[PDB]
Amino acid sequence: MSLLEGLALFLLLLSGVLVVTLRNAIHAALALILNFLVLAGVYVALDARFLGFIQVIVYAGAIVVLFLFVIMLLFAAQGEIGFDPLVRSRPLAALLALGVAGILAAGLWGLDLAFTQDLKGGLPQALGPLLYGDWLFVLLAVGFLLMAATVVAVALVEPG
Amino acid sequence: MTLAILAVFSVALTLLGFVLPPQGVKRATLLGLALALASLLLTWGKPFAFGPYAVDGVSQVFTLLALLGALWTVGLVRSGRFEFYLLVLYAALGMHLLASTRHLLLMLVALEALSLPLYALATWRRGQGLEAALKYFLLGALAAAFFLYGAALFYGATGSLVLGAPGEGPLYALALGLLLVGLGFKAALAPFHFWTPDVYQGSPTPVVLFMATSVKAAAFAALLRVAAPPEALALLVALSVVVGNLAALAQKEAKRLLAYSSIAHAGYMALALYTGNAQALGFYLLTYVLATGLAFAVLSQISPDRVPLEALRGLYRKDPLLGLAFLVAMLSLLGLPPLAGFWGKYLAFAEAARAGAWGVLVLALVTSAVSAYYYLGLGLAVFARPEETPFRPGPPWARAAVVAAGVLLLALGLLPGLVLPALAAGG
Amino acid sequence: REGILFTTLEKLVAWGRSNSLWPATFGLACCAIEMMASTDARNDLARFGSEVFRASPRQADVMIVAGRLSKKMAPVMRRVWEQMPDPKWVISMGACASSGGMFNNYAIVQNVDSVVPVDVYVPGCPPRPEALIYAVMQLQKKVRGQAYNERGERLPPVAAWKRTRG
Amino acid sequence: MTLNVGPQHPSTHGVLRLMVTLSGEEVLEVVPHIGYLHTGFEKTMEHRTYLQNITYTPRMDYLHSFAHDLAYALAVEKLLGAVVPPRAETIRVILNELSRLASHLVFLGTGLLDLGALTPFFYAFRERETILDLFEWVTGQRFHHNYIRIGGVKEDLPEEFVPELKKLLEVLPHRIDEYE
Amino acid sequence: MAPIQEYVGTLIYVGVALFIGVAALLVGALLGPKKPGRAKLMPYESGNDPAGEVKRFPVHFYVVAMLFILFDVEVAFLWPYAVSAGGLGLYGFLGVLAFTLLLFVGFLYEWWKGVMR
Amino acid sequence: MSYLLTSALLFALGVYGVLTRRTAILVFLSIELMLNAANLSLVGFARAYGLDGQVAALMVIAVAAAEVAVGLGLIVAIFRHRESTAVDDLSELRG
Amino acid sequence: TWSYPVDPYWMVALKALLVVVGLLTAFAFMTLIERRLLARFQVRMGPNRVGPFGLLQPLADAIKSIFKEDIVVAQADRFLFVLAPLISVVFALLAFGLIPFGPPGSFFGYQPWVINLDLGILYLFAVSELAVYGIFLSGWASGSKYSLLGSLRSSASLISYELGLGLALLAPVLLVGSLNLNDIVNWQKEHGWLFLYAFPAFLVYLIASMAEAARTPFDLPEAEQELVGGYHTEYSSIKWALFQMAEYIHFITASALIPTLFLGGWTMPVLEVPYLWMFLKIAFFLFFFIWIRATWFRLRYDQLLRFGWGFLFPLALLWFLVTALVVALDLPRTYLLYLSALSFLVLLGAVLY
Ligand SMILES: C/C=C(\C)[C@H](O)[C@H](C)/C=C(C)/C=C/C/C(C)=C/Cc1[nH]c(OC)c(OC)c(=O)c1C
Ligand code: SF4
Repeated sequence: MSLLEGLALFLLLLSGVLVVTLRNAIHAALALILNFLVLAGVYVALDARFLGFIQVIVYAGAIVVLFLFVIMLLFAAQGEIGFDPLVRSRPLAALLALGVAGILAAGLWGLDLAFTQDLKGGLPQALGPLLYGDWLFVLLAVGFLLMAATVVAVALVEPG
Repeated sequence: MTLAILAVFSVALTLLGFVLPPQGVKRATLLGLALALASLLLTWGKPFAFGPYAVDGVSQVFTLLALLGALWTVGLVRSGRFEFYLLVLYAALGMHLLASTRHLLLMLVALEALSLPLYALATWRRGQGLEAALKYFLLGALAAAFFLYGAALFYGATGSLVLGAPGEGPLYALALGLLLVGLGFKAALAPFHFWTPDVYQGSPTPVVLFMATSVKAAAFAALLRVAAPPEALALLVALSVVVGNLAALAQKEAKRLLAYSSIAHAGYMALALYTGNAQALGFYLLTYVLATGLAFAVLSQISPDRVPLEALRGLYRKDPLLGLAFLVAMLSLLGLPPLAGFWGKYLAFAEAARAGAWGVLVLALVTSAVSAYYYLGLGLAVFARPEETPFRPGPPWARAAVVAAGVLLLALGLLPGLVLPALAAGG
Repeated sequence: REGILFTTLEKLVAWGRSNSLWPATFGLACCAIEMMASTDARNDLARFGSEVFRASPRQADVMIVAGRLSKKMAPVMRRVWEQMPDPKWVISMGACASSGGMFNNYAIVQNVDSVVPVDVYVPGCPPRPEALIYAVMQLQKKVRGQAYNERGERLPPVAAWKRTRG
Repeated sequence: MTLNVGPQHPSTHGVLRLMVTLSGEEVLEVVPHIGYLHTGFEKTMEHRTYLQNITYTPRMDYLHSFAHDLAYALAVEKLLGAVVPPRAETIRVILNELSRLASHLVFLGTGLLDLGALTPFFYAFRERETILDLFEWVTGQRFHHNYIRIGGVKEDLPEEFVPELKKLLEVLPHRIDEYE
Repeated sequence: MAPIQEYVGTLIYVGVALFIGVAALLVGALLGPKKPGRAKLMPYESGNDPAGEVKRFPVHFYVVAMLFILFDVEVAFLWPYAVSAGGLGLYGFLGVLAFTLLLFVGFLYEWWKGVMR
Repeated sequence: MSYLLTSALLFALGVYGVLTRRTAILVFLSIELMLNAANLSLVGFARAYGLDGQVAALMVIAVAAAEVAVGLGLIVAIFRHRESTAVDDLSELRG
Repeated sequence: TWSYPVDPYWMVALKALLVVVGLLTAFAFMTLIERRLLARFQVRMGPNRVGPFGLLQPLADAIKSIFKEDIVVAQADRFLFVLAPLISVVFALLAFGLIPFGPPGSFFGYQPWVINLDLGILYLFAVSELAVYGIFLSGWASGSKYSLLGSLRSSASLISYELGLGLALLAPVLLVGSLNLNDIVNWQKEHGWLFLYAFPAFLVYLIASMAEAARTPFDLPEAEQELVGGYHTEYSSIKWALFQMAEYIHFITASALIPTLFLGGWTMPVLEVPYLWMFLKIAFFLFFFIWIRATWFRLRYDQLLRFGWGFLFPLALLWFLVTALVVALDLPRTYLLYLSALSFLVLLGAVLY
């Protein structure tokens, strides 16, 4: 825990700082892949194992691969082009960036929770009956949503 | 089994459009929407629930409203792309689930399922339409992130993600606020309204109709489930109504002005959130949906891309009945006797006073008095001198739709004691 | 670091380079077909270590100048020589490359030694594939430092080590 | 993608530069650039003996060379009125079709290798070497043979030539039929 | 389930593999003539512009990858049914089959419209 | 508890991005970071309140993938012809 | 890992180093033996040269690889150009310890494998994605779009058939119900050779493993014979050695996994000897894939994507649905023997028309 907890949280935080700070898009994306790998490791540390592996397979393996595909097809790596900088928009937004933490920190400040439950590892063997079961209706809704997103994007590009 | 109609017809048409002609696709979409609407009518007072899917008066009424709006906006769209209809069906289902569950995560899934297809529906290729699509998409994804963090803090306050939780102190308030963020964003409440002017100006007018009716209907339906505190409600209402009407005065274009007006109208609607009457809000949103569908059908018949105020003038000489219906809609949306908008507004104000919020109600009413300036500068213009103006005076389809909308509005204005009885359990 | 500074070290690295020589194709003319025939299924340059053939120049150490080097081809080959990593050797295959051959004209470089340092010359028109094998055995003993010319001089391992490339 | 498929690259046989205009995986249109092999036969041949030019003729189409040799020979023969002996002309057509087969063998090896697998380059090419042995028996040369002459041929066929030829004409048809 | 010790052994596997790889990189880098040339650093193929002046590459790869993220989400949903099935009975089979059929209907759409594009 | 504070910090960082990033795709990446911070908070509260948040976060990832696909399609649609994805060149729609 | 024991950490590191160096020497000698097998195929014979039997030429090749001026291309990225090969090798070497070479303790006491994770197939899937990551990353960092499009082809094709890998691996889990490799192998020990039950998915796995760098998409791509591929064309000393090493490591990893999952992972009905049968099946699938290397043409990666997408993956998911029917209804297992036997006889008898 704490030995690896602090280090993993530092890796996560620095990766996020990079992905929101770095102007080299490729560098931000790979920092974010590091973010997700450390995040899946932390998931394992949280007895949630299945979700971390899907996180790595889906997000890293598939999604941000497509991010990289687009930004290599469409260069777009250095966003620092076409500025209209609006200097005052940099700090104020950044200021707002901090604020949205504090209230959340306030919502979590002075909070204690019961972190003692027999998860037995977040294996899908037990997640199935929840997914297929209490969540099965949600599952069908989500699958329909995915199909609708496919058709929306296709008709959105659809040169003819 | 309305969900049955929606899902089956949608999935079937998905493939069937390849072999079936777009005219047949239109007729089939019409039949699917009409069958879902008939099923909704026949299930009056017949709750049907499986999981998070929970059909009550809220789901029933508000999804009826969404189906009416969808039917109307489909009747008008004639583009030679079948896809431009299928997505609407999808959206319908999503908004249904938005009202038909308390489950925050399924609420998010339905919110996305309704927000996506409209984005593509706003792509008439119009340079402002595409700008609207991108702004709408980014802001909607941000609001969905906010709603997700709210559901996370909800699960922090309780072991389940279904609304109705007991609720802790600051954690429960923060989760409620984070949910309210996205919900009011989709409800055009300030300070989360900013997408609305750009989107309503840029999006194709019929899509603007469909959005401003169904999206807001389902959003308020789900809002009734929230435990919205009075203070946050006060701030949202104040900002929403102030910004809406005040910025509306300065608009010279119909669609954007109506967007700010819809901000004001949602601010008025938010009063039922004080009590969650779900009857007053049902009636209010019925009136607003009808009037909005009528007015936006007029706007669509004029020009989908953009309709300025001056072009609207003289419509009476162009079409007398259409101008009269638009004026009646402007009056009903002003909240004037003896029209149903006044009954909905009165019901909301009564729920607010029952909640004991006084200065907020006073400010809302003063701003409503402000609204009459532009509401009249548009409604009465129907009689002005005809300028050269795009005028395609529709088929009898849209004419009869407008007629029935206006008649329903005025009838429920004179006799609200007919449908208002059946917004609760449904006697 | 350049394969030097210990008697065992340079002999061993020269061993490695000598028997691991990988050819880089430079097809110009009919010398190229008999260059290919040094690989066919009667006679393969696939035993000495040259089975695989990296067409990329960033991946092969031996360059076989096979054919008449037309002058419009000079900078290309020029760059190809610089677009090879530094441990590179250049074999001059055929008459047209080594000398002007029967095509003694405005159109052909009369010796590829003009643009790139020639390591080995091998006449023939076309040189029998086995003659190319003998040229590469000569190059084998060259990069080992086991090669001598007619005057008694002990040739250096790598040509293109004596030039101020630019 | 105004791409520069350069001379000799990527392993494009017949050194040549191509400026391929292309978007994606189709091929819109290729602008060629040639001359990277210009040797200047048409000039150098004006400075070599008529006998000497038979050395220059094969080195141009180094796959099907004997057609070049025969075309030049025939032109000169017509020019000065020479007679090709029927045995000599028969041997000439033999050499012509034999170089034609060598050309087709290398052609199919290079083609099949160019896209697909590397194997089919070997087998047929083995036979090519075998064919060359035949030439090596008669002309003493792999290719670029200076054999033909205006009146006829350089010298006679060895006694050992016909058996190798009959051996190849018997074994080859089954090979070709199996590839087919 | 599995003990966490195997996962720390996995981390050690990765750490030793990474260290050995970085060592191999150092070996490759240190052993070299190290005489760069301005042309040596040139991209490729005769002077400039191996590809050089080219416009953006086709969207077909984007379509494949977007398809792939969605269908890997699909397989992520299908795996929990793959493990625990008999306890889920005909109800579980029916849910997973309807799910797969919806997403494959979307796929049939993209197919009958096709992406050679 | 460190996990939940970490989720809050990562969400704040993703907001910092969405406010800061000029390019649509970098904004989109910041949004991804926001959603995954939320999912981390969900996993923490699932460890606390009994594992439901795992299936919750799975559904979250699926929904995110759908909206990402559609948003990338739209981003391509607008800035295939157009110059840099920077939103500042999109200001025709004004009050 | 319900019942499988755990060695101390130092033994884990010892075996990790042994597996790294073993895969090293393995792909080196496999380059040798593939050259000789190709030669045996293409009449031409191999290097009875500098060996004697050839088994010392790769050391000369490695000594060539070093000293070969590891070059940092200017006008190309300083960092990622160097970085990508390390990714491609690190995330390839691992995921081979999982392949069980024997029952527990059959490593003379301690562990045949290295790690026996509960979610093994997911580990394989994840680490498979990162190879493509490194491939197309290096394709980009080279800054010569000549190789960029090749790396794009690589990623497109491998990702398509890697999607197919999921629908392929779905089917057996329903029967097994466990995601530990040794359980599935013991399953094929008792009930017998899972492919007999699940033949069709095996094909779309095999084709995937043949599409995933074995050969015949042959739009992998390699620089030769086409628009040159990614992951090469700019690296000189060790980085190209790393790319070739990782590609061949994936080659033998798939060539070992195919008998491991579907067919008889070592665990033979006869003599139950731990290592030799697994190594021999590795060699068998390796020789079949090399046969294919020599014996079949290209697929252009567009018709290849169409083929995998429209035909392979629907077949895999449909087979998953049928196996799910059988498992959820659970009545027979002989139905599966009959069904897969029919499927293979269909795919076989349909040829000689
Ligand atoms: C797996 C495959 C490999 C490792 C390699 O790619 C194979 C082994 C390499 C080969 C075959 C060599 C190629 C050299 C070449 C392309 C020369 C140019 C050329 N070629 C011709 O065709 C023969 C010509 O005749 C019309 C020419 O005139 C000219 C100038
Ligand atoms: S030396 Fe002879 S075989 Fe070689 S290129 Fe010149 S003419 Fe052709």
